Amino acid sequence: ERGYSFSLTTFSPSGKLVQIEYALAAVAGGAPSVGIKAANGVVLATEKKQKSILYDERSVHKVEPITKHIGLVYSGMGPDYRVLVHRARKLAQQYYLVYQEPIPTAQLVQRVASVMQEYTQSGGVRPFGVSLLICGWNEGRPYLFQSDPSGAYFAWKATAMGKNYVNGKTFLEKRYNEDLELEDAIHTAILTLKESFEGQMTEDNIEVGICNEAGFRRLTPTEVKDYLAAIA
Amino acid sequence: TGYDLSASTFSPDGRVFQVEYAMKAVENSSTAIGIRCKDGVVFGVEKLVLSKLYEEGSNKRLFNVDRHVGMAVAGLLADARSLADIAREEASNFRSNFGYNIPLKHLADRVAMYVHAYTLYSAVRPFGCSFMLGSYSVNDGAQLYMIDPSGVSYGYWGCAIGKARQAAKTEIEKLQMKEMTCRDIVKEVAKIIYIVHDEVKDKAFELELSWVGELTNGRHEIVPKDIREEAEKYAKESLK
Amino acid sequence: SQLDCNFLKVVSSSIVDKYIGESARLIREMFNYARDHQPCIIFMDEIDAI
Amino acid sequence: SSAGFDRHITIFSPEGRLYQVEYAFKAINQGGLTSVAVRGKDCAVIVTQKKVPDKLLDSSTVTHLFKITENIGCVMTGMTADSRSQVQRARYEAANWKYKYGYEIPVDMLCKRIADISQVYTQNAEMRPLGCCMILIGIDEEQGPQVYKCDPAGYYCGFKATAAGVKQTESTSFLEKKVKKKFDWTFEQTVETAITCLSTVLSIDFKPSEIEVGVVTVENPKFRILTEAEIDAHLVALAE
Amino acid sequence: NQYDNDVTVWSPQGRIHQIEYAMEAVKQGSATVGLKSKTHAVLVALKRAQSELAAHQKKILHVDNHIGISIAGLTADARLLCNFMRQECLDSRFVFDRPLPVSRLVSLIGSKTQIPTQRYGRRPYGVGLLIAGYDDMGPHIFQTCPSANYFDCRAMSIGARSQSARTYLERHMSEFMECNLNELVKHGLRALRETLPAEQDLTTKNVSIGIVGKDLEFTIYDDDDVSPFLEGLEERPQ
Amino acid sequence: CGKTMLAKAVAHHTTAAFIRVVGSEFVQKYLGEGPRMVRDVFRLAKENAPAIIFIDEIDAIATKRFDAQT
Amino acid sequence: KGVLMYGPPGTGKTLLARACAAQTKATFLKLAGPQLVQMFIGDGAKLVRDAFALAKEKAPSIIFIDELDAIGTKRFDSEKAGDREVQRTMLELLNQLDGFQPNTQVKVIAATNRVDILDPALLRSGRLDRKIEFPMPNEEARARIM
Ligand SMILES: Nc1ncnc2c1ncn2[C@@H]1O[C@H](COP(=O)(O)OP(=O)(O)OP(=O)(O)O)[C@@H](O)[C@H]1O
Ligand SMILES: Nc1ncnc2c1ncn2[C@@H]1O[C@H](COP(=O)(O)OP(=O)(O)O)[C@@H](O)[C@H]1O
Ligand SMILES: [Mg+2]
Ligand SMILES: [Mg+2]
Repeated sequence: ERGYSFSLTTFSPSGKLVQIEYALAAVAGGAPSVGIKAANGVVLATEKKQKSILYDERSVHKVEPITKHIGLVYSGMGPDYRVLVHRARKLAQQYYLVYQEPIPTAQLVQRVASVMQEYTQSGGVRPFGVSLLICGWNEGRPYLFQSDPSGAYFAWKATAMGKNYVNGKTFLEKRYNEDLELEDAIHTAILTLKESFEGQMTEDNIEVGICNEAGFRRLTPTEVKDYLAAIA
Repeated sequence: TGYDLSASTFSPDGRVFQVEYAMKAVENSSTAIGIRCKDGVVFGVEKLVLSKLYEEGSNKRLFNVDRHVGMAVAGLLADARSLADIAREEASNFRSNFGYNIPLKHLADRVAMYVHAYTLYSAVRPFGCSFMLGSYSVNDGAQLYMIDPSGVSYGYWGCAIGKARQAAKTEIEKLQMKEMTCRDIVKEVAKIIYIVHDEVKDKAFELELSWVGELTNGRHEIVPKDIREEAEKYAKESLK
Repeated sequence: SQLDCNFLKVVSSSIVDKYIGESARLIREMFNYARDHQPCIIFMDEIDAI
Repeated sequence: SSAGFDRHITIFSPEGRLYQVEYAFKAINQGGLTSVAVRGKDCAVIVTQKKVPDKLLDSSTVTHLFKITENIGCVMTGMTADSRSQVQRARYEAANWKYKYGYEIPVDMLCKRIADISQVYTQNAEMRPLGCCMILIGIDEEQGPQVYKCDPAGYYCGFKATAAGVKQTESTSFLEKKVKKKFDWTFEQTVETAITCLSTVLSIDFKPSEIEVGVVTVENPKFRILTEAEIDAHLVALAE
Repeated sequence: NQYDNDVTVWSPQGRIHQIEYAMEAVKQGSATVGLKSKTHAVLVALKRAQSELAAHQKKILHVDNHIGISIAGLTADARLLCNFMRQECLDSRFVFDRPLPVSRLVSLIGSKTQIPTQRYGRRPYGVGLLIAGYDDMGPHIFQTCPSANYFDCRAMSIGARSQSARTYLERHMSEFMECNLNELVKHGLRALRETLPAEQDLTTKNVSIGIVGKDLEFTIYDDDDVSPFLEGLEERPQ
Repeated sequence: CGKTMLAKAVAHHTTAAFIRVVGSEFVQKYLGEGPRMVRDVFRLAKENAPAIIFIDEIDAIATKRFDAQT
Repeated sequence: KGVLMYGPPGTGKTLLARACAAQTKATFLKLAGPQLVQMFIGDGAKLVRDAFALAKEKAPSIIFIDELDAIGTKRFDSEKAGDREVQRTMLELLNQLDGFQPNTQVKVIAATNRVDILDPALLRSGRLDRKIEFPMPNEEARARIM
């Protein structure tokens, strides 16, 4: 068949793109997630509750790696996330086949956010309903970036996305400083996800991934139980 | 309203009306029945004589797809012979690529996916035709399928499509198609479509029958004149 | 068909009329009749009117 | 809660919802059907009912169980025309895995490719997003049996017990009380606890002519469909 | 009526209104009558004009040496199917070196005109083709319609005020399969005087006759050679 | 949420007079009954005691919209 | 008990009802649709039970309701607004026809030309039993009509 070839996103007479403003409403109703960088690595932590006891929690993953040293979480709707993961998996390869080098984390966000802007102007498509948090340690210094469905991006020290994100940002502002280790940032990322979870925060209700200079990796539920123990 | 203009929109209770509106157009075409016997399939179509000016043998609602596969249609006749062209063309690609005659479980699968493909987009409409496919093979026996405008197909021991659908298939299950050969079936096919369509609605009508099986040596063709005259001899004994 | 004296079926449309307080006087004076006949069942068919 | 054409095509509501997808979830419920899948310690069982309302219909052509690959079977709910089209894709995607990569596709990678295709329908404002569901079973090496569901929104997850259809919530409430007491599960107990799921939700207590059961086990990894005779063996043992 | 806009949209009753409106276009053009014997196929048309000094619009066209057609509707879509008609006849003559049979020609038209009756933003062809020709089976009279539904017939009439012509053809079609070319034509000419007001009938400049015949190539007769056929008719009874 | 319940417990441990009215009985049939029915509640709350007035379902009385035609 | 005729608006529905008024010598009683709508509350409800009590008195009697979609419009849930007083006259017409204390003395003939508007509570099986439709005249009936 064919497409529509006309933009269904227009300017309001008040000068606001209304469909992007509605896509941020779907982002705010997602699962809460926080991200903190502190002086040797970045901590990405999310909140994953299955609806019932029938679900296999070891089947899907919120925290995904992009390369050896770049991880990526979200807070939005599910099926839109897996599309731009597989897009960003590919974009890290065409950088590598040209330059023979792992991609900088800044240049990935240059190209992932260019996809999302291109997708909110072209013909016959609704914009994405996810916001991202991207970590990585390129040339020693770590990085923590946040995109949005409009296609912009920022450079955060610590931020929260999802439900009650305006309460997490007040909580992180009274908590974060310049000087923390990675294991301290893990402890304050669980302390800010406890603001909005249910009563039981077990080893499988959350999912944590870290970066070092050793590279991105994702925590197994063994040591996640040890971090969840002696917390709060 | 507004939820029923395109075929790309669901309703607020979750169904597509453009397919349901095209299903309603089938019950203004008249009646096509087809049952399979023990060793073959017999079609049957009663044909309305609209005026005297048309010629006996016009505008046949009973096609011939392949050498062994037959089609009896019911619906908007322009879409009937358009679906008959792709089914006639689909069997030609099977023999050219795979060497042998197409089976019915594959043929009705390829056609129904072609019919289903127009129930998805706003650029095209659903077809306004329902039709039957029947054949006979020496390695598979008799087969009988039927396709709605949505794209759903099933097997049947006997089916009916047209105006009076339930009023036709009520008397089909009075028969015993498991054991009868395709000779006495021909008299019983005609009889159940004389009791339908009272003479108040139509003045006069035309019988048209079809026929396949190993008695026809696998090839699909029309009945001879003398056999359908025996069924038309077996017409006016339903007044008792 | 079990009580016959202290069973109250109500159509839930006879209880409304165009006067000022006569619609709510019945609901007072049905349940005042209900306490006076202590084993009793109130039945209220088609309450969507009221 | 609505502004623009958000009731008609797949764009965002002012509340962040989008209604054409959640209209399509209750297009599954119009089939009048309910299927149950249960994962065991060394096996995987799909059970579902079949409702044949006619004697004139061939009862061997109404199977909602489909064989995708040699070791992968599935059950289909929702409307029939969209479900059979989605089986045709899954047969095609598994063959391209073997041709490109040289080994048998894992059952979670196949469910990912189906959910990625279904994502695009709710991603363009032109297509109708295929109102039917998807449940797969299969044996994986160093994983054992595993069960997956794919919905018409593009979501998927691995389950341990699965219900889909009209009586989905009543069946899952029955199964979650069954699994959390954590009895060990043999082969026949998973067959017993799956039949007694939809026998107590639907309250039927049937004979073996109305249901159909596919199974896979790590001694015979071929997806196989049970004969009605051996269905009756499990059924009379269920009535102690 | 929001169900009355595009060809794609079905009615809730199940009748696509854009097809039914193209039937109104063929009812606007002037009448024409075709009929056949055992060995001949004759179609007779009735022209119209705008002023008395403008010429009359012709309707009978020559497709091939054994096939001729007659149009009714808008003339621009008539030439669009006519140039498709001529092209499909001479390439079959180019490939197989044989006259293309008539019953196999019309099924190409029915597949041609069905395509724009299903797409989006595509009108139907408003046209009224009556086709007369020769197979190896003798004469054939075919009519079409913008619903892409062609009809096999033995005598038909289409155009403005054509129901009165059909009633004449029904009560005389027992005589048609016997007569020669002479009173086969003036059987059809008595149908065109039926479909007129009661004062003007056949003044030798608004009528045309085309015959294909068993040893006769398709021939169009115009406004002088009509006069041998046109003489020998009785006066209108009143 | 214990709206009617908490009023029951206050009336049980009070030492004051408790005056308990339902707020849909001021709509009597005869005109002028209601305004007489309002003002003798508080007069009874005056003469009797340092008392407590409890009015329930004020929505039967205090609304927003009116219509001076009926 | 209870017949319903429907279809396109010019097929002849009143014409059967005016025919039956001339044939049987019973107590014929006719109604307009919007006649059972009153400004004050409960008067359209009172007007229904007065009519069926009158046809209760003349014990051979049949009752006719024309344009039933005036009052029998489908119920709906909404806040802030919406008519309610029309449903009360409908919900007694459900009950005073059929339900508690039924009778076999009066017969209802109802006629509308649109069906999808109507409440399914009045199309159950017991309230309006035989739902016949009136198709447009095919060919031969038009030769008989004119
Ligand atoms: N400690 C408690 N807190 C809240 N509710 C209670 C408690 N104990 C009992 N209840 C229940 O709450 C019910 C409601 O009491 P009450 O009528 O005071 O609530 P309410 O807010 O007035 O509701 P409504 O306004 O609808 O009457 C009681 O019938 C009782 O069964
Ligand atoms: N034989 C007939 N069949 C159908 N309609 C007829 C016949 N004879 C007369 N009529 C016309 O049908 C009309 C009946 O109106 P009707 O269709 O009942 O209105 P409505 O259905 O909108 O109440 C009369 O005006 C009458 O002139
Ligand atoms: Mg209370
Ligand atoms: Mg009327």
